Amino acid sequence: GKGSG
Amino acid sequence: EQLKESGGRLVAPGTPLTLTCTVSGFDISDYAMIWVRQAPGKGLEWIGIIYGVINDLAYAKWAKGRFTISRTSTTVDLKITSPTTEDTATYFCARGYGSMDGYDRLNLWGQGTLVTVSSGQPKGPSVFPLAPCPSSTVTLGCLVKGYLPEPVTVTWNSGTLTNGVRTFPSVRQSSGLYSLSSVVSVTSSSQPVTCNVAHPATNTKVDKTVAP
Amino acid sequence: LTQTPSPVSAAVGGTVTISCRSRQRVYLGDWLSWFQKKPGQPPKLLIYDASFRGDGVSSRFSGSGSGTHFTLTISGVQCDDAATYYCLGGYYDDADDTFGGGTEVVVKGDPVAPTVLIFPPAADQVATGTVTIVCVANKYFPDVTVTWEVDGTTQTTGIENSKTPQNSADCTYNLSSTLTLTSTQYNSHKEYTCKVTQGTTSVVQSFNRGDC
Repeated sequence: GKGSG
Repeated sequence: EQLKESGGRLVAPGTPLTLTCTVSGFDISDYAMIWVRQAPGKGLEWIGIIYGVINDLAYAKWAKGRFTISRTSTTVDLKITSPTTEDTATYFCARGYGSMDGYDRLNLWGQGTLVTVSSGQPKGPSVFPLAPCPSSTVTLGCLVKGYLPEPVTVTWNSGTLTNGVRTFPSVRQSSGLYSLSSVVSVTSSSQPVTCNVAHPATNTKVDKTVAP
Repeated sequence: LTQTPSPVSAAVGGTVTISCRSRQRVYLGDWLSWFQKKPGQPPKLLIYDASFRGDGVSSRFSGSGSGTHFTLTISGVQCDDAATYYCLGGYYDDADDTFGGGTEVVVKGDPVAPTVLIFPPAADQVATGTVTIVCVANKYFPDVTVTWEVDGTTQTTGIENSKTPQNSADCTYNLSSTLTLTSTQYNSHKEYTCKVTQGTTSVVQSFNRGDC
């Protein structure tokens, strides 16, 4: 899961 | 569901300031919270995000250390570490949808709070009545002059008189102070018309009855 | 981000399309949101994910595009659409999220010549050593220019103008124009004149100090 990147 | 910003005020440059966004009607841990600002006469500017649904945080690439963002259970905060005049702006917080994939859909916003960065001191307004020098209706007003910081609020007859009221955008003097006027058109009576001025920053409340 | 330059003009009931261009591809090719922004009001989400309309947002608003090129289209334009419009680019990294420069939409409704009023400084204002004369141009369209005259002489300094946003019902503006003088200047002259020009039309309002 990348979230905020 | 509601967002309310608070904390805006007049600060000297370099003096740290923390803004607060208080949440109601939903849970922060199911969303993400975003800070945005707008300096007077300029565009919207993305500042940073803090997630609740996942545990993540990001500042705009240009932040470089100018801001701190943290959460409580019912608030998110924004600290301006060393404020400059460039940080004079209206600050908004917004709720976005969130997941592992990031955020989206900023469909809820607070009303904003005003940060004013200057070396000056808060100052109450002076209020002057506005009246013409043989008609069915008449326009009267109030000039609200020499105050700092923004805003002031103007009402007429304690909020009962609302039709025909025109309040103008404020103007920043070269002195750094602000001024505005508000006018109201009424069916010319023997009746007294009174404007009600409040300046929350100096706890100032002035009433002026205007003659025709 | 690059948006259609301000201002942009559209007639009531007409159709306007504004565009947004990003150097980088937005997240999943379509992370782009559209916001309405009016002074003293928070951003309002119109479109998210390039083409999806926010809850309770009029079907008159629609968006499209992919990658780096995007549009917002407003059809059946109303005076209530008079605002600045911002696009927001979302990217893989939140830190890259950025607003466009904003596109001001001016809505062209029925032309109205202004109602002009002039207010002499109140007595208590003269006592302070400084006076502010107020001229007001109410309920007009299109834009106007203001000229001040003191005993016939065009004034060159001491003038401040503040224009309200367009009225959400009839697209008209309100304007206040102030002339600031020292009490000595004010008492050394007789005729004070506010001249508001709209195209080839002028509306002039005056008073004579002494009749006050």
